[PDB]
Amino acid sequence: VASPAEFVTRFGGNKVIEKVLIANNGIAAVKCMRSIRRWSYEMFRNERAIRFVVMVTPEDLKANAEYIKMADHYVPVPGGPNNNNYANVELILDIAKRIPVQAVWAGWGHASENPKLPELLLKNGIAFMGPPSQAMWALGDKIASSIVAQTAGIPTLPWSGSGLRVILNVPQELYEKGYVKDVDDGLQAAEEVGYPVMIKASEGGGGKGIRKVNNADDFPNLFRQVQAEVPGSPIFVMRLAKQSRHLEVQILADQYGNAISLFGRDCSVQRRHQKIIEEAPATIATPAVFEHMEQCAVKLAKMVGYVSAGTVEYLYSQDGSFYFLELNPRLQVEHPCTEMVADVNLPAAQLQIAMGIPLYRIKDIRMMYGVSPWGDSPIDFEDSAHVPCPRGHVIAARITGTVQELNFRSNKNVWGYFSVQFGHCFSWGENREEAISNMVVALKELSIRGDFRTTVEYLIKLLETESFQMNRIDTGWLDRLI
Repeated sequence: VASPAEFVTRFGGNKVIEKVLIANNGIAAVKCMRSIRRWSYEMFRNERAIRFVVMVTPEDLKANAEYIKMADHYVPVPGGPNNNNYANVELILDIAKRIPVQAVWAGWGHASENPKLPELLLKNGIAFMGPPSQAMWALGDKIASSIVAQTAGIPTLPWSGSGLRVILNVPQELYEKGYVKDVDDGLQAAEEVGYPVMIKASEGGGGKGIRKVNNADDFPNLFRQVQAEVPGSPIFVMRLAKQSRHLEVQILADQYGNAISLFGRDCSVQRRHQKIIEEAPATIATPAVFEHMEQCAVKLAKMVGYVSAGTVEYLYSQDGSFYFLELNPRLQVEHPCTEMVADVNLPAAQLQIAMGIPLYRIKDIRMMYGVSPWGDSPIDFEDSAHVPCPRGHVIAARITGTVQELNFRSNKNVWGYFSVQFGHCFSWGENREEAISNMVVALKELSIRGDFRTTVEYLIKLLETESFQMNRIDTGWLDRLI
């Protein structure tokens, strides 16, 4: 194809996107540009075919943040906390309208989980490379998403909104039974479910507004803390589960009702609720149980009219039981785990979906389902469920300008980045053992650096432990290892 406009016609889309505004910074802004520009070179032999507009804070400009010079165009925005810049929906819209751009990519963090952003963009004829307003609330809000999950017949752990049920919508009166309007209704909910409990803000993102509660005397101040951490957000109470496996299903949906899973990720290796090690695929679950978890994830996405990328998170037990925990209405930082085993470029798929390209017209998806790479033949994703199989294994490891891309001479199958704080290394292998081995050697090469001496040791130690090698870990594993 000669241009984005020709691509849209040839591949059956309905919206020409030549310019995208990035409502983010750091690795997110860099990853979106790198992934899309690679796809653009493959399609148009011009990596700049889809132009990128970036938002620049005085802080990011003073730091000489790499995403600024990478961008085709940059826009200085007001400094300070993200509510004045990156997370300011009114500012994002104003810039989108002014250039103008044809789509917005929010990534992870900032305004990526604010349902007003796609709402205002749609009103102005601007696409959002993420779910529509409706689907983002009913699946992103924790109380509402658990009610949708229950409506779909997906199991959930005992919580303040247990028993509640009914394209779908959760009415405010039903929703209001699931939440704890005050500390007193909360104390009551905690007593019904039974201690130990979790007080959780439903609008909380990245582990914010969550408190572990062992007894009723501790409850009120812990409730007051959750209110203070995520102000304005409704609050719910849930049973604090036993040590389990934390699993994720990667979802991808177009604008036409087609939604698929891109296998799963195991994110059980956690330290103070922070995801430390991720793996793709999620080998711990029984193939039949994981297939069920995948179908539930697709049903749940289809029910609310979900579009773009999403993550369905589950708590899994050795019993073979699983419980819906939440839906992440955006791309995650650990998404390359999936990209590598599924051979799906996630930001490019988000772009194509926003251009109205059906899933069956995306080369990556066609290949995944074993059909012609350039054909227009519709795919029955339900009938070809056994057809996709992961290509090898990936291990992701959390490590502790603004973005330094870290290249390894020890391995061709390992890559990473360090941000300014934390970063991630990604190791592919033909199988799990082969992927852990490459990670160790890469972390050992990384160990030769000064700043990465102490930090990489505990990771090398955890990766070599018999429990990890034998995949006999759980959510409480790391926290008791120290």
